[PDB]
Amino acid sequence: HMSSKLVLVLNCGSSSLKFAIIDAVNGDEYLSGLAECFHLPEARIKWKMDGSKQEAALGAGAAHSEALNFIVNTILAQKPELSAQLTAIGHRIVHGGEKYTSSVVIDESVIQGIKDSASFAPLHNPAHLIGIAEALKSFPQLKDKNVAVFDTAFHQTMPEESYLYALPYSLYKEHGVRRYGAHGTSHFYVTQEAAKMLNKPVEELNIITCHLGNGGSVSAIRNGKCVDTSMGLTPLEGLVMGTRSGDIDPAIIFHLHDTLGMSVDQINKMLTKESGLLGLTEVTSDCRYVEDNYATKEDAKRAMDVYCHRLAKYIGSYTALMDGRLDAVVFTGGIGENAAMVRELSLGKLGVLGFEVDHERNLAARFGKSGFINKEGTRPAVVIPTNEELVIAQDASRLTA
Amino acid sequence: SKLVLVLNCGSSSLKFAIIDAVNGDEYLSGLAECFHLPEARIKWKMDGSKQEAALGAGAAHSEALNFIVNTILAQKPELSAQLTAIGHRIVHGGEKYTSSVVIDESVIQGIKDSASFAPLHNPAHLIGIAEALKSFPQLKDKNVAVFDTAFHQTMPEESYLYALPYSLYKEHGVRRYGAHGTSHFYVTQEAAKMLNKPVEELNIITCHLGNGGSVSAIRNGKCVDTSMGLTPLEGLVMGTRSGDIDPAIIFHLHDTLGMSVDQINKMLTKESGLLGLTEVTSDCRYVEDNYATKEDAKRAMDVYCHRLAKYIGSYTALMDGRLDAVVFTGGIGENAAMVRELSLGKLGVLGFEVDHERNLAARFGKSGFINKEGTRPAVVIPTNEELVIAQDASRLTA
Repeated sequence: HMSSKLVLVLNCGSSSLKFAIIDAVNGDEYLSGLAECFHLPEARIKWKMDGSKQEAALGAGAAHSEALNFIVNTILAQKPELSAQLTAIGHRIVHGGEKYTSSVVIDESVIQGIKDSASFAPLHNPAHLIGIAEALKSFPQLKDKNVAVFDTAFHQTMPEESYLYALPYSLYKEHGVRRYGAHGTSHFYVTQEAAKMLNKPVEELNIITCHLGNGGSVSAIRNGKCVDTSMGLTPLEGLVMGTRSGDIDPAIIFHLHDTLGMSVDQINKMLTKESGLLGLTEVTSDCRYVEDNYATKEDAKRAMDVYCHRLAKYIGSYTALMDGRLDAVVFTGGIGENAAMVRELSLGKLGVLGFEVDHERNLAARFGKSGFINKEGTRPAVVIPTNEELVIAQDASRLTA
Repeated sequence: SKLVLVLNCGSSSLKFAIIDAVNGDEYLSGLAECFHLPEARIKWKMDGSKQEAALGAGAAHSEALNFIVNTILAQKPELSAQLTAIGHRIVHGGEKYTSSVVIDESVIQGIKDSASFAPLHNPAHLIGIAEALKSFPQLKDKNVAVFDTAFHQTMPEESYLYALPYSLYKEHGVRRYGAHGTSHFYVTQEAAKMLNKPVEELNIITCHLGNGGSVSAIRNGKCVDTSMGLTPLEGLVMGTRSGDIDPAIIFHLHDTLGMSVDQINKMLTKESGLLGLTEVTSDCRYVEDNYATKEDAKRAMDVYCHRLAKYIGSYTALMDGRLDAVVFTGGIGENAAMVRELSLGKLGVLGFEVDHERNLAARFGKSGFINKEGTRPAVVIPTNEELVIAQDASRLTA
């Protein structure tokens, strides 16, 4: 009566490949790893399987081909019973444009769809296609069982009110300039879980979801559907992030260019690689540093306060999307699951809404534990660990198997 | 009777008024636009009925203020001796100026230094000051500068810093400064009067909607956050200004659509906002009148109200547990009933419920509470920035 449906989850960048084998039915992880430092002498691949840690090098100047070669011919070859059990392959895509509102099975037209959306993700989307092309060559058996899962799909339920910028409308009509967001897969996941935790249908769910980790985004959920999100055309907009600025006076770009002599490419690299938490603390991108030192160091305090200021205002701003009812706020992601004070300090600014954190409960909801962190009688607040890998596995399985 | 000459100088236009700083009585109005052009003309309304004349062809501030002395104040010489001070509107006071000040050489120097932030407006204000001191010799020690950025200087670093490299603030003063400060200040003081409580205990969110749009968060009578930033571009949807955008849109337009920095800069400030949304006009009156019958107006109304409603919502994070009222002011804010209603209608979670009958009454220079009786207060207060200039000018020279 019981069954397993193992799916290979792949997350391909231009110099990285995050891979995992998940049983879509129950969520069991059979393998996970990371092949990094592509086209360099350092080129290595790390993995936890049974699960203990193994590290090997693929060779100086290694590409995605040998990255899947090592998985097939070295890792999967030892456990052939595991290899045969594979029923599908899921691919994460950063940007799916307006064409893709949900996960889809990969064919020639999807390859083109990803290629056409590449305009919005010029660095990430091309790398997905390389990984997609290698998965078809390394796994011939699963060539009609490849599925694409879009970071943006979940945000396509947004009404025009939310996706349109106050720019020339022609810019949308003929160039697709629109709010698309990201972390859609995570935003979806925590919504489904919040239903379990609030003991109510996902269809009746009015929550504000905060994915804070590798990038940061807040989303406004109305009746289970996303009606607004913090990231925009690109992942640059919204929250204070590890290395990204988020919201700025757009005119700053012009002030950096015309007054400070910085090139478009210089400014682009600053807002993307040199801003955010690295910008505020002239030290590091790591939120763990700020979480620990904000009580003792000035640079850490200024970073924390700006961060939490930004987060609190976004939660507060999405009351405009709630149509009179807010069931709970949700925290998730590397930071959202682990950083207690970030949750305490940012929600503490929202007393008007009815938010106040319990310290004892807040600390308890860390390092994988899920829980309600709100003080009793106050508006619900949940820590729910995310699982983007699982969503890709579930979707890849449902549409293929 | 404390009479003040209020001056608002720009690149090609000098806007002027004589206001009584005791009771707000206007004794004169004016506008000397089209400088350095054949269209050089004046439009001076007065206690005695209005008229329009022509300054000349290729005119400057020196001629404008002299025309006020030799012609405008020639017919009415009773109020010339009545002048006690002069008030200058300054766009950017930088970090230096937290309140209005008496103009000496260090203030001139201060406005020069700030001119990095308002390169078009601040040098022009200086020419205005220059001519005001020579055209009105009697009042050379009685010129007062009122700054659009002054009121927001009570902002903590939590609000005024962008998540950029900290050196950009340290070395270059890159910071949130805002605007409409003289308006946000005024309506704050008035809200206290209407809410029958002290300004020092006043927690409100203020919305100046008109020539540009700005929302401010006030805690205990002090501004703690504002929607506009380094420049007036950031924040709300405005006439031609985009407000908040994904910063990357600029890089996309530049790198993908081949647009120049100048071309994107023009678009964002002159081709966007309501003009961008409705491919028709920047005029908000179009949006107010047609949002129920025309698609383009509806599109623009919804997006406008969405941005405003979110901003008001976002500033609950600054209220520290208590929000007394939301305030609407400015050309748009005082008169656009449905703009007020549609945006506050999105904030039901917060307890906002617009009373339509009250909403319609509070229009055209009329103040009033537009909220339903048991619900969270929402007030319309007509701003008076010229009076605040007159008051500051008069109070600091008595």
